[PDB]
Amino acid sequence: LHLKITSLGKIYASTPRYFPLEFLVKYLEQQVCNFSWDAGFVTYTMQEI
Amino acid sequence: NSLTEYQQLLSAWRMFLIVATHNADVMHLTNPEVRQKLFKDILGGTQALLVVPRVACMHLSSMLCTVMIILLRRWKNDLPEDILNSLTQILEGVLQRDQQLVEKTKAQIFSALISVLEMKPMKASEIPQYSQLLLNVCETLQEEVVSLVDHTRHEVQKDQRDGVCVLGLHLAKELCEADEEGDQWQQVLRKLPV
Repeated sequence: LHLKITSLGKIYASTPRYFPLEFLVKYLEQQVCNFSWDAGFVTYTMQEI
Repeated sequence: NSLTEYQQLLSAWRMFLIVATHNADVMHLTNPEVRQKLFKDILGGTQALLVVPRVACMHLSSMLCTVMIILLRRWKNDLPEDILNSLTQILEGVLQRDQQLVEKTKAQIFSALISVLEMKPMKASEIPQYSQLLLNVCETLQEEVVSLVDHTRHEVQKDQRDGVCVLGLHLAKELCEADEEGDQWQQVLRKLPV
């Protein structure tokens, strides 16, 4: 999922109307909560973009 | 089915307010409270009308736009954040529109936003969605500029393209003058080979 999100954000992060940063961040935080992943996910993936 | 009726009645209110502002004393149109009520109402009307996705709404909003423009020019000294957000959403809809019919609306909304910023010197921090605002300004600038480029190149409708060009230019100039650090401007120029 980090791979995929890194990819898509790497394409659309330049146009704020198709890269809902806040919604994406909240959704990734909720997903990390759901799957008990490393809390460093969201920061790492989003900074990678 | 009540379309033509409301249209003519709006033409009436328009001509009435126009002849009023031209001679405000004869109309007793000195009330800045009434002036601001009128300005805000005509603005919001242009907004709600220009929000409908699916030709009538176009012409109606265009009349409302000419009106609001002349009115703001005359009542500037009587004339903001919510207005900024509203003109933002309005320009957003004007962007999702087919170009060949939204030009004048874009120019109007732009001069409106310019008046909104010139009304009070504001830093980027007080501008809601300032990131998105400059983003859209850049998108429109890029598109229309490339267009005017091709138009001037094929010339191997003269003045209006250059007018809109200089307009967006001064617009972005002021927007950058609001962002002294350029960090957002930096992210922008990095996103676009303007």
